[PDB]
This record gives sequence, structure tokens and C-alpha cells, in this order.
Amino acid sequence: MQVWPIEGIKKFETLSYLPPLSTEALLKQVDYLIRSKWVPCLEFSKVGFIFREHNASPGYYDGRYWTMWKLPMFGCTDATQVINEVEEVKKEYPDAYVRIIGFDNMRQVQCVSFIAFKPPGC
Amino acid sequence: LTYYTPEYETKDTDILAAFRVSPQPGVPPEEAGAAVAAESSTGTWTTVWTDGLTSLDRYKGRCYHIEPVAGEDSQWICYVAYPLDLFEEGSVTNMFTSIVGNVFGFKALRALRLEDLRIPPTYSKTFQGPPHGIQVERDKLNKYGRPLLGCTIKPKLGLSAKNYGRACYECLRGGLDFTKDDENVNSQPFMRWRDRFVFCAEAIYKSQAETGEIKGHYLNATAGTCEEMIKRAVFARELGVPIVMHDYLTGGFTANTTLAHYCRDNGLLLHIHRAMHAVIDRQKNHGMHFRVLAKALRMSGGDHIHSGTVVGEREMTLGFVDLLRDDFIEKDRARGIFFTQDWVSMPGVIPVASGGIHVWHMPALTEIFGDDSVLQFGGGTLGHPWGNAPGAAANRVALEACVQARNEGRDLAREGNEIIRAACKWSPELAAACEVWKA
Amino acid sequence: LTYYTPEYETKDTDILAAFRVSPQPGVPPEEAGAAVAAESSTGTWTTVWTDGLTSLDRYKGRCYHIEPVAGEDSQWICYVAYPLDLFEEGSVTNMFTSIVGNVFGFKALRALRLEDLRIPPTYSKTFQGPPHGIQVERDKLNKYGRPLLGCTIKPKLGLSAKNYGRACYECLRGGLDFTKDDENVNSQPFMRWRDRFVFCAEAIYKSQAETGEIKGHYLNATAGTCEEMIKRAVFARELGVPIVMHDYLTGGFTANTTLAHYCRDNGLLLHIHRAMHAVIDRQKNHGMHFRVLAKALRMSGGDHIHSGTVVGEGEREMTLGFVDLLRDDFIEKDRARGIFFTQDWVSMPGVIPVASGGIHVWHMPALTEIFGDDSVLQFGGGTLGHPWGNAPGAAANRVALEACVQARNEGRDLAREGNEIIRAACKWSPELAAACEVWKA
Amino acid sequence: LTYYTPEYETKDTDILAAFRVSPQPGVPPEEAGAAVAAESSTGTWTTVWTDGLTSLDRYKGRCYHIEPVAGEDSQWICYVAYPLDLFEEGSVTNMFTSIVGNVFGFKALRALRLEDLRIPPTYSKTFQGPPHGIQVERDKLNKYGRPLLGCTIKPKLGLSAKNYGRACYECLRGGLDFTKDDENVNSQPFMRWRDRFVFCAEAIYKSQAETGEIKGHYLNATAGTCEEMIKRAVFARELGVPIVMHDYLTGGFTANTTLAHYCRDNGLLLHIHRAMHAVIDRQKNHGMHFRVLAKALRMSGGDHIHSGTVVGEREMTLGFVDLLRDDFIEKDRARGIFFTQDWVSMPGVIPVASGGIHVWHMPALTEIFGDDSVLQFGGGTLGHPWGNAPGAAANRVALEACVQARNEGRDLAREGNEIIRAACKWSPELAAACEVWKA
Amino acid sequence: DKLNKYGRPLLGCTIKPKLGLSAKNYGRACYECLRGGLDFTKDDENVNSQPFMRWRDRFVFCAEAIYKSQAETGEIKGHYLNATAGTCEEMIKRAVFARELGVPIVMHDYLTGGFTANTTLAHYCRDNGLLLHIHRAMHAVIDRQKNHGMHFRVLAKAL
Ligand SMILES: [Mg+2]
Ligand SMILES: [Mg+2]
Ligand SMILES: [Mg+2]
Ligand SMILES: [Mg+2]
Repeated sequence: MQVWPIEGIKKFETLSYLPPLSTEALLKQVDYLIRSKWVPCLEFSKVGFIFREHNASPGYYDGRYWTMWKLPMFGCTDATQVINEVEEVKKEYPDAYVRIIGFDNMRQVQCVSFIAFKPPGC
Repeated sequence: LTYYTPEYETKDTDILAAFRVSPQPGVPPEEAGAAVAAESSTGTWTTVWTDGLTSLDRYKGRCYHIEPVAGEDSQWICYVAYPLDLFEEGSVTNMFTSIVGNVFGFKALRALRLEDLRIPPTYSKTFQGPPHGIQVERDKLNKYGRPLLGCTIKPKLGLSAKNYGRACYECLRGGLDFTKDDENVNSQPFMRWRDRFVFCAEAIYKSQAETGEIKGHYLNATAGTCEEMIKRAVFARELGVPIVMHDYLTGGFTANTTLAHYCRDNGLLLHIHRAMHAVIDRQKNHGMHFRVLAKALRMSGGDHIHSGTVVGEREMTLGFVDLLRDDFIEKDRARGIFFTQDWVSMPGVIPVASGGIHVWHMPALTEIFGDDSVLQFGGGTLGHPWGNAPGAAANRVALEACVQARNEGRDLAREGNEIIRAACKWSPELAAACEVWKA
Repeated sequence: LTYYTPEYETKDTDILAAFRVSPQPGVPPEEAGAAVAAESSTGTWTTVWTDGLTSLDRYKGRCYHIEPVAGEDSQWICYVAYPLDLFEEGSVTNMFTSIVGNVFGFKALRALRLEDLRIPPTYSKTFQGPPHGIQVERDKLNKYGRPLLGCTIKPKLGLSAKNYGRACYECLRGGLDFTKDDENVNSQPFMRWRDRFVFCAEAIYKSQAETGEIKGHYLNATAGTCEEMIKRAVFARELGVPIVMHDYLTGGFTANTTLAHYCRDNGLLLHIHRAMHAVIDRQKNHGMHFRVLAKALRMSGGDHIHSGTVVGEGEREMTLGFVDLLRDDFIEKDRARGIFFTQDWVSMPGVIPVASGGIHVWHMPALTEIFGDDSVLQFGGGTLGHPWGNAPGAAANRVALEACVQARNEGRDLAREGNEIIRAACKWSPELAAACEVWKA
Repeated sequence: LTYYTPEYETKDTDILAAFRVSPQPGVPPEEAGAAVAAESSTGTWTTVWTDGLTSLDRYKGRCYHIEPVAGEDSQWICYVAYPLDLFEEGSVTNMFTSIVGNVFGFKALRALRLEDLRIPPTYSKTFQGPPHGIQVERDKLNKYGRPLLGCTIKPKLGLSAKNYGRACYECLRGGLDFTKDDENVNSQPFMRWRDRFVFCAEAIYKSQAETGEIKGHYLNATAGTCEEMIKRAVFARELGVPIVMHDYLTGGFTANTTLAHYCRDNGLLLHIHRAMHAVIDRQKNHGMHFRVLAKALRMSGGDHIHSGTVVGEREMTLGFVDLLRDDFIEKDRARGIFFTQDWVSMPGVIPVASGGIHVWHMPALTEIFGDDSVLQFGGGTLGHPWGNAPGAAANRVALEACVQARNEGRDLAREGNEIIRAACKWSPELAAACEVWKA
Repeated sequence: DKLNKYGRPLLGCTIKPKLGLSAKNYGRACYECLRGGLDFTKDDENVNSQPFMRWRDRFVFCAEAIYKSQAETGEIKGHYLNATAGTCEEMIKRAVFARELGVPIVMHDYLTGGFTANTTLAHYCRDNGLLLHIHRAMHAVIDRQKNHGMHFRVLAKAL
């Protein structure tokens, strides 16, 4: 019998219960966006998780938005371009979380979000 | 007779109904179909002088088409058209009263089932619809790219409110998005609702603070009266929690619509449970198909709706799941879609699969419903040999492994067992779940 | 297995259910009944450690009796006992959720029908019940010793609110006690509800002043939301009229209980229509028998409830049985009349049953005989179809009814002498004579 | 006469009453018993014609059994049965009006006492009962496995609101669960209620933050009018504190029931004080036994009730403490239980012992009441030579030592003094308390 | 004084596309504008409450955005939340929620909503400490042609 840990394993929604994705595995998830005709975009943050500081009415949370890294990569056909930008963020913000999101211009919404980098030490 | 009008061109404002009609011996389909039309509209046994004070033709239901049912020599689908003016705006209650209020007792019929309704845009635009709907819900909860996961707390009755909330915290902290109140759990001697709401709120906020992900518990607002139902939603609102629940068939459509409006006005998600549906929707020859009850819910309003287990007929389920989620659904008899249905941008409802499912079902469920679904366990979390939090983690891991594999281009229908087996190598929680439940 | 307990003695606080069970081939009756009991209570597909935090025996449904059904093969009546503690006080919604919420979908059953419920006094005393009930209603309206008479205004839709109210006035002035909004009439483009309420009020008060008898019109408060439903009852209250109406199955039980409370609080009678009942109560092998829906209404609240047409519909003894369940204080078990459990209402008032659907003056003897005085006989075509119009049509019906009541009270047998009683009244009532030539018997 | 029906079989819906009847000389028990029955029901001095408009037999109280009282040659217990229909649902007020409203003035009686009532389930189910009750209260306060501890602030009148709250903070911080407003403390010139509520809230929150344990002060909402009573509860609600208080006999049952409902709707615990009870319940020959007033409170609603000092008759106390706490209590004449009482899952009430108790009483009190009790000091904390916080600590230590010893299997009735003496060795606070109070 | 902003014009940006975005994607654009140094962002005049972006959803996400950008920059931020509606009851419901959220400013289309409604809203804003941003949709129907109508300075005095 193992006890589920109570610390050190805060989560980032989809795919964050998997072992951290290798470069190969990340590339395949970005390729899924491209094949789906969804637009990749990077976000980053120094704060990893949801909280409630400014209001606490139903459906209001803080920390849902992170900060956009540059612009959505419209017309990206090469997953390696996305992974390269992840390294650029890591370079400029060594202790930031980075996630990859995806925009569906057909149902007009954000439709993907998954963690690409977590600072170790966190 | 005069109510069978096979040359009638349906109007884009008509409500259309497809009835599966089983007439008594000696009753041809045409007067059975015409009787359905007249009996669910203007038909009355003797003539009356007040008919001459109006133009009855304008309010006649018409049977405009009849087709045989495959495998039956005494069953037909009869299509009936009802004018827009018959119906009170914004009232599912009146729509059912007008269409299914009387005709199911007609003596010339052995049995009658309502299979489908064409809800025209002119009529559906008079309804609020879902308080939020699929897209808004994903944005509010910050949850993308996978089915949502839930667990129903058991035993439904037995626990103190505190022990109940304990089980909720342990499920949520292990990786489920939601926990749920059993349909029977409203307010009862050993667990009064307000106590349950306080302890479940403590649990929601403890698990959210621990994991960093948004959590909820479907707090059941179903009650004996409208005043009590709303008192329950008002306290959920005070507590700031994200979602409440209603049993829409046993509470009823007038109450449901009231609650859907309250939830829109106050930012609450609304989880809909379909208790009692099989009293109405089970038998193929009599009653109403669930796709009718599903359309009615989308109109009255809910953000989730229980939609089965798919573990009935695949094609029929896929059919009404589209009717629940999509903006435009083309007629498709193989999938039980009798009418083209255009929702003119009314939000969709998230279908919820529940009932006896465990980790080995995850590939099939993910493949059937795709991302916009809630997979609801209840036995498959609380039955894990290491307890609730590991049971939740096992389900969350299995799901994310299936999603990762699917996104990579792997076929979930053929490779699901291998996908799950590969995840067991690095997830001891999943490995443990996989040896208790077997396939 | 563990949910079949044939030696269980039922508690006086238990809710008892009688199910007509059709198992799949190869499923023994005892397993089916056990499953009905386990699936309508505690039955969970895997063991969960939390069961150890409580005593589940306390919350188990138990199947305690099974018996075969004569007329069939592979059909059994299974009796299930549910503990009182499962149920939310005062909530028909929870009672149905708990008992019929899930079990009708069980794979091992071909079909399932709920035939009866034993509602114990300890549970029914948590419900208001009827806003007024049979005795208070007679006292308020000062009407004794005969069935009440009503007519539904037709065509249901078509008329302007004013032309609608005209038809009401002419029916009421001719001798009917009530007129009624068709179940479909709520609020619609060519007749909005508040307009209808004004003109029907004018008609009620005009006909009442003319005849000297108290009159009413069942104003339909059925609506899409609770707030709309109550807005309509509130305007009826303002107008001072005696009676409003609800469709309790299509509006639903949570809304119906809210309305019943409002009517108790404001002195309004509540007429209940049962639209959609045949979706669930028609078929012998699956659904819920109407007597269950009728008991639920008595609990939730109504002063009248539609109860059939019992003439040329269904079987007489079955109708007579659920009419007793609706009206009486104590109803003894009687399977010949579909009464599976002795039912004690501990002074909860009764509900007046309403007969409707295709009846005319020649039915008056049979209707009076079957239902007796505490009933509403509700016409439509039988008043609005008279060759001389609404007021003579109403008079013809009132005459026919009073001739039947007179003869009955004198000791005559309505079942055998009805046509003679009617033909005698035709000699002094030109209105009835004209009615009798149009319809026949 | 016609009201003495010794062959009557009581109905499971009847309210039954056991009266201790002392007739005038010359009056046999049977017409005394019959007079009680008729006078507390349908009896009237002359005949009236309206009796023929109903069936009076259906509303007759009946005396159905008579037994002699031990040690008395002119006192009998007369049992009377009242039909369910006599009583207004949910109203303790009407139950007392109907049963004890008139008969105690009957001239043929020298004295009359109501000893017990059998409240049938059909009737008790029409009442809310305790806003929370024993189990919910322990879960809310996160307090298990020991009696709760409180202190009443003294002097009752004298202090400024601020000085009052100071004393509360010092008691609470030393290890008491609660402090309490004296029964007399409502709102008065030198301590207006709203001022007292503010300073007691500051004290509750300071002591809770200091100790880490949940704290409360029984804030007295007893008032001259319903409007004022509720204003007081509303402010407690605003402050977010856990518990309020009511004097249910002097405020009265209509007001108490109103307050119990408010407390259910708002999550407040309700501490009930029984001021004036001995005006009614002291004399053995006349009045009402406290077990009647206790059942009535459980029905009207309270979460705690003052139940004595047991430092009266042990067996009688144990008797009505069971009637207050348990679900099912069998008839037991040795314990003053005249009727089997089934509460069909109405929550129980925590009995509160108070009045002149100190550390040396702790073994006896723990043994008598067990865990589900409040031990309420008032002199035994504020009389400690080192002040309130050490006095509280001394009581908390003594209690926990008794609980530890009991759980180990030691006999508290025989070993209590040794248990306390052993704790004095490591607790200087307890040692100090033990030399001032002596036994 | 309320915004603690002196000695320069204020700066704003209207979010585009006016219609198209989900409420969340809309609030994302607001946060990015505000965090870069604008004082305000604004609801397009057409943006009231519509199928793909209902007003209450938009108000929640714009509030998250206002508070994120204010916390990031240290300067007070606002979004002109459009309260323009079909009825007075709906207009005020919208202002009431803005009040609950504690945000500094709301918006009204005063010519298409009309003067009776505008005056009602102005009073509500005085009573509740909300700033009121006024948009002049439809003014050129009235104020464009030199020979007929009303000059905008008349409509401006009236506002
Ligand atoms: Mg369930
Ligand atoms: Mg009708
Ligand atoms: Mg005192
Ligand atoms: Mg613009």
C-alpha cells in the first residue's frame, strides 16, 4: 500500500500526471496540434497554480491566465519551432513554468494546455 | 382522414415529432398517424360551434409522412407537424404538455413512443439553454484537451456529513476534477444538506489548495419545493463553490428551468442527473426516447447531463451525444437522428458516462466520447485497494495515458490494452487497480 | 442472495413497494427481486471500504415477498421494503428519485412496473397534502349532495381571450359549476394569460350574479418557471376567484408542491391535470401504475385530480380502487381492486376525482353510479356541442345530473334504470330532449 | 365512567401521558383518572347539541390504566391516551396547551404531576428537532472522545463588556471549549448585548488562534420579543461564531422553535438553559417532571440542554439523559421511563452538568454522563488561585486524566482520587486547584 | 484622484475582434494590453451580451485580467464593462455585478440606450463609486449633416 503524496506534486492539468515529457514526446504533442490545424502558443509564469486573492464568487479564480510568450505561431508547420521557443523562455526566465496551449480558430476557443517545463527546485 | 396530409411541406417554424406508432389490429397506419396528429392537437369527439369563431386549420397538427419500421409488420414511424403558435415561449413544460399530454392513452393504439423532435430556431431562441455550456465550463475550470473525471460518493446513505466530506477530499486530492452527491442524497435525518455543503466545501478547498487544480463537488439542490431548491443553490453561491446538481425529471422541468436561470445569474455550473429516465425511455415500443429528454434538457438548461455507460447501442448514443453537444446535426437514421437539428449557437451540454466503469474502460470511453465528456466513477475509485486518493490517481493516470497515446496517432480501439500496460510500469497506483479489475 | 429476505417483518415506518417484475430468460425470480431491492437502494458493483464506516443493513431495501402472476408466464410481483430514513421529509421528488430513480434500467430485467406504494403515516405526516380537500371544498362552494359539473373550453387554442371568456360565461350561466382551461392553454401569442384571467374573471362574476350559485374557472398556472407559475396564481388571488389549475407531471413535483403551499396560504382551490400520465402508466408490463401517481399527488397537493373517463375506459375495479386511495382515510388491501397495501392517511384530506373525455348526458347515470357524489364530471363536447349552444348545453347536463341524483336518492338502481330516468326528464326539459336526440344510448 | 377504558389498546399514533394523580378524599382513582382524561380532552359540564354533528369518541382522551404509587395510599399513576388528530404539527406549544392546559386546576384533585409523555414517531417527525445534535456538533467542532468543558462568566452582572470578554479569553485559552453568558445576561444598562458580542468574538478568535483548537462562547439571544431575539442571532451569524444560547422556558416555546429554525438555516449551534424549571419540576406531587420538559426541548430544538448537577437521584437523571441522547429508549420504571420512546433518527441533545463542581468531581461526572456531555464550571475556573487560564488548564487536565484512565480499563468510581493525585504530580495547575477545593 | 493618475492623457484600447472571441480569450487580450502600460481596455459598443460571450462570463474574466495586470504593474487598471442592455432591469443587474467585483468603471451607450436609462445608470454609479464611460453610438445619424439634425455639442451638453 502506497500513500498518495501530500506535497511536491502540484499539478498543471492535462498530461501532468504522466512522467515529465521528453523532447521526443513533447514534439509529438505539438505535432498533434499542427495536424489538427490548431495554433500553438507558449505561456509562462513564475506562479504555477490557481489561487483566490481578489474575489471568491462562483467561477472566479486568480492564476488561470499566465503570460503570453510572444504571439501564437500562426502557420507553424514544424513542431521543432515550438520546442525551440520553449528553450528561449527557459533562457530568459530560468525559474518560470512554461506551458504549450493551442487555439482552435474553428470552434473559436482555446482547446489545449499542457506543461512543457517546470523549474526544478520548485 | 383530414389530419393525414402527405403533401404538406413543413414550415421552418413548425415543431416536428417522429412517433413510433403501434396501432390496434385493423387500424391502418394512415388513420393511426392521423389520430396521433389530431389527438395531439385539435381533434375532439363532437363538433362545436366555437370552431366557427376561428380558423382551426391554423392550429392543426398534421401527419405528413409515414414509413414502416424495419423488422416489424405492425409498427410505423408517423411524422407530425405542429405550428409554432401552439407553444408557450421558454416552456419545456408546455412543449411536452402539448405534444405528449394526451395521445399516449388513445385506444386505437397498442403502444406509442416519441422518438425525436425537430426544435426550430424560432422556438429554441426563446430559451436560455445551458447556464454556461461546454466551452465556458472548460474556460472557467481551466481544463482542456481531455475528458473530465468524477466520482460519486458511496455509500449514498450511511455516512455523517463529515465522513462524507472526508471521502470527497481524498478522491479530489488524487486527481479527479469532481466528486458527486448520489441522486438520492438531498437532505435526510443523518446528513442534512447544509452540514454536507459545509464539509464538502472544506474538502473542495483543501484538495484544490493541495493540488493546484480547480476542484468541485456536485452539490445536490434537488428538493421538495422551489423555495428549498433555491435556498440550497443560494448557500452554494455563498460558499463560492463552482457547481451544483439537479435531478431534472423527478424535480421537474418548471423547477429545473428556474434553477438554470439562477445558475446563469450567479455563475454556477449545473450538473444534471436523469433519475427515473428508464421508467420512460427503456422500452422500444412505448414512452419517449432519451434523445427527446436530452433535447428538452438542453433547452431548459444544464451544463452536464448523464448520458449512459456505453459499456446501449453505440450508434444511438453517438447520435444523441451529438444532439447534446453540437450546433448543427444532420438527419441520420443510422444514429437515431430523425430530423436535422440546428441549435443556432445555443451552447452544448457535456455528456456524463457513469455506471460500473474502471481503468480498463478508459481507452474505449475516451474513443467513444472524445474530450468533451465527464467520465464518472463510483466503485472504480472507492474500490481501489489503496483507498480513494490512489484510486483517483490510477484513473487520472489511465486517462492521461490514453489521451497522450491518442494524440500521438495511436488507435485506442486496438492498442488500448497495451497503452494501459505500458503506464502500469511507472504507475504503481494504476498497476494495483489493474489487478483487482480484470480485462 | 442477501437482498431477498422472505422472513422480514415490515416495520410500520417502512415504505413498501409492489413491483411487477419481468426477468430476462434464465434469471430466477428471487435474484430479480433481490436485484430490484439492491438496485433501488444500496447495491454497489464493487465493495468500498467506506461501507465499514457505517451499518448498511440499516439502509438496505429488502425484497421480502415474491409471487407469480396468474395471467402470465415469467412475471412476478416482488415486494420491497425501504427504511424511513432514506427519504427527505415532504419531498415527493426524493421519494421517486429513491425508489424509481435507477432500477428500471437494470439489464437482468426485461421490464419493470411499479404497481403500488405503502406510504406510512410517519412519512405522509411530513406533507401538507391537499390545500383544502373534499370536505373544505364543498363547504367553501356551498355545494352538497351531487357530483360537480364542469366543461373544458374548446377549441383549446384559436380563440381571443375575450371570445374564450364569452364561452365560459355561457357555460357557467346554464348550470355548470366550473369551466376549465385546456391543459395546453398556458400563455400563447393569441391568448396571453393575464388577458385570459381578466375575461374569465368577468365571466365568473357575471354568471355567479345571474344564477345565485358560486362559480369558478380552472385558471391554468402551469408555466416554464416557478416564478411565472406563482405570478399567475398571485393575479388569480388578486381577482378573488376560487380555483386555479396545474399540470403536475409536466410542470413537475417540485413546482407542484410550491403551488400547493401557495394555494393553502391564500385560500385557492387547486385543480390538477395529469397530462403525460399515459407515457408512463399505460403499459401493463412497464412504468408506474396511475394509483402510484395519484398517491403522490395527494401527498404533493391537489384539490381535484383527473382520474379517467371510466365509460364508453379501463377496468372498473381498478378505477374504483385508486378512487378510494384518493378520497378515503383508510383503504384496506384488496387485490381485486389493485390495492396491494393497506393505506392509512391519518386524516390527510382527500382529493376529488375528475372524470372527463367524451361524455354526454346519456353517461350521467353510469358516471353518478360509479363515482358517487364526491366527483367532478367534466364535459367538453357534451356542453359546447349542444345544438342550442353553451347555456342550454350546460342546463341539459345539470338537469340530467339532478334527475339521476333524485332517482338514486329515492332508491332506484342507476345501472338498470338510467335510460328511463333520462327519458322521463326529457318530458319537461326541452334542453335535455334536444341533447338526447343528438347523442345516443 | 366513560373516560376510564381499561381495556383500550393504545394506538401507535396516540400521544400517551403518565399522570401522578392525588385525588381529594372520597375520590377513587378511577374517576380521578377518568376526570384527568375527560378534563384534558372532551369533557364539558353540560350536554351540547353540536356533539351530534361529529363523533366525539374519536377525540376523547381515555384513561386506560391505573397503578398505585409505592409508599403512598392516596396517589396513583393514571395513563391517558390522546389521538394524533388533536395536535397541531410541529407545535410544542399546542401539545402542552392540549395536555396540561386545563386539568391541573380540577377541584376533585389535591395535586397533579405530569411524569412522562410517549411522543409517537408520526408526531415527532413533524418537528425539526435539534438544529444539529450531538454527532454533527462533534464533527463541526472537531472534538471527539471526551466530555466538553465550559465555564460561566461571573459576576453575571457587574462587568463592562470588555472586562467580560477578557475573562472569556483567559478561560478559553487555558483549555475550555466554551464560555457562557449567565442566564440573566441579555442586554442591560452596563453591558448592552451588541458590545458584549463584539468583545466575546474578539476573545473567541484570540483564544482559538493561540491554542489551535475551536472555541466558542454561548452568546445569549434571549430577549423581550422575537424581533430582538433574531437580531441577536443575526449578528452572531455575521461574526461567524459557532454557538448561541436561549432560555427556552422563560423565552417560551414559540420563540425557541423560531430560534431553532434560524440556527438550522444558518449553521449555528444552540445552547439551551432551563431557567425557571424548578418552579414547575421540583415538587414530587405537582407540576411536570423535567423529563417532559426535556423531551419537549428535543422536539422544539436545541443542541445542548442543562440537565442538572448530579453532585438529584442518579437513576432518574440517567433516565432522562438517555431520553435526550438516544434513538430508542425502552420503558424502565427504575429510571423514570414510563413509556418506550422511539425518536426515529431525530438527533440527540448534549446534556450539560453545572452548579458548584470542581476538579475533584471530574471522575464521578465522567463516569455518570460519559463522553457526550458538557461539564460546565462557574466558580471552579474563576476560583482558581492562579486565575482563569490556569483554572481552565486544571479542569482540562483533570478531565483528560480521567478519560485516559477510563480508556485504559480503570474504574473511575473506585480509583478517581488516585487518578487525580497521580496527575497532580506533573500538573502544578491541577495541584493548586486540588488544595483549595477539598475532597 | 481615484485612479491616482496625474499629468498626462489616459490611454485605452478597445478589444478586437468585437465579436468572435470566447469570454476567456477576450479577457486574455485585456490582461496583455493592460500589463503593457494602458490604463484601460474597453468593450466594443456592440458587445453587450450575445450567444458566444454572455456578459456575466465576460465580467468575471475581465475582472481576473484587471486584477492580474494591476498586481503585475503596480498601477490602477480598469476595463470599461458595457452595461448597455434591452431593459433598465438588465442594465442595473450588470452594474450591480461590477460593483460586487469591486472594479472601477462601467460603460453605457447613451444614445441607443437612451437618456432615461443613462440618467438612472449615472445615479447608480454616483451611489456606488463607479466611473461611467460613455460611448456615442448612432451620433452621426443625428449630427453629421450640416443642414439637418443636432450638432454633437448639443448631445455633449446633454450627456
Ligand atoms: Mg447514483
Ligand atoms: Mg384537455
Ligand atoms: Mg447561571
Ligand atoms: Mg467600437
